[PDB]
Amino acid sequence: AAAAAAAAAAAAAAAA
Amino acid sequence: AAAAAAAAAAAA
Amino acid sequence: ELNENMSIDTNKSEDSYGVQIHSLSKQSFT
Amino acid sequence: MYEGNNMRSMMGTSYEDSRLNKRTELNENMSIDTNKSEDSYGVQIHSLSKQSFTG
Amino acid sequence: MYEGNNMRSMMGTSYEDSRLNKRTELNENMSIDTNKSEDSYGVQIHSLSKQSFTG
Amino acid sequence: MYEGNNMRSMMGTSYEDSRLNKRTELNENMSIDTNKSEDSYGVQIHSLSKQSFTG
Amino acid sequence: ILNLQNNSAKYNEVHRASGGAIGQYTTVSKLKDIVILTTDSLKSYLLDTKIANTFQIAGIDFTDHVISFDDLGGVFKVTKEFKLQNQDSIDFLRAYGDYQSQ
Amino acid sequence: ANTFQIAGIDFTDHVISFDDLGGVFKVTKEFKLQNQDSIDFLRAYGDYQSQ
Repeated sequence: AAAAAAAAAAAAAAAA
Repeated sequence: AAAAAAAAAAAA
Repeated sequence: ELNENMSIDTNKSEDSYGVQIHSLSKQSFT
Repeated sequence: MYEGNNMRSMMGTSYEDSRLNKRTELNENMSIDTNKSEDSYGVQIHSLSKQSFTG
Repeated sequence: MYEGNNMRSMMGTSYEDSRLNKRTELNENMSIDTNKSEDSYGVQIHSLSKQSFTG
Repeated sequence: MYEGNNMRSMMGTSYEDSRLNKRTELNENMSIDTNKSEDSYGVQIHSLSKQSFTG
Repeated sequence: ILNLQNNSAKYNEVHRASGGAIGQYTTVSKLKDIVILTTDSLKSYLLDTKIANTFQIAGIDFTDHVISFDDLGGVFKVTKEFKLQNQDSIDFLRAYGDYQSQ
Repeated sequence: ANTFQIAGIDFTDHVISFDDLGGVFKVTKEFKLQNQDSIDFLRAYGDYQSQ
């Protein structure tokens, strides 16, 4: 019984 | 005994 | 009997995300 | 089991084993950091350094 | 290696460094702040500095 | 007599002698302590041993 | 993938063994042991279409088990046993280090 | 933009570009200069030494 995460609103911004 | 990302990277 | 677990410890593809390499473990023999 | 002499230049000290010196291995790391399209994301250019390439 | 007197007026002093100056520039920046459509998630259109080029 | 150098790998310090190990001797005794027919006279059997002889 | 982790005898090739020509043999696998082999083109097709268009990806991304190559043929095999006759063939072979061939 | 998992797969840091990839010209056939307006057009760009 384990749940994987849900990226329901994750619009990933990164820097570099 | 459940595990995620069943790979295990090995280096040298 | 079942000892080693199918459909819970096996029949899984819900477990892999990471952007990597080397699941290649040639295990030892009997 | 049989001792005999165990004293010969080659086929003594050569028939049983010798020193493995090179390994022919992946120190030039490939499939991990090479074969890798998994870079960053963001503001960009000029991550391009070149060396003197005498070696 | 031979000395004599290496200093004469010109071409006796030209074969050394001869006044390194005025490097061809990226001092004003290109491909980083220029060629950059990577601007932030803005809030309004506030202002743009009108520059009066005078010389 | 002549002093010289006396040195080379072979034909110097190898021309007059070498290291000696073994002169192909009788250690296994033929006609001293074996080549025997001089055995005992009495009750009898089983002076017959067997080694592994795997080496 | 996950055809492999079912109890099946269809996925081996034990019929090419010596004493096992006819009859079956079931086996499975454990996901610590499956790797795929492919060329790099559809590896890249996985690395843009199936992983970046897919909104929820957090358990599915099986690219960890992928090795690829440029081409999957650069080698050569011989059918008919034969003999060397031509001098440029010797030159071309020792162009790659094969000195001993005559 | 229109994809959803660009945390690692963005190669855009190694992309240099240009507006157009040609304003440049290569000589063939090894000609000479003959006409006045040709070198006059060359004078418009700093090329003085050719006649």
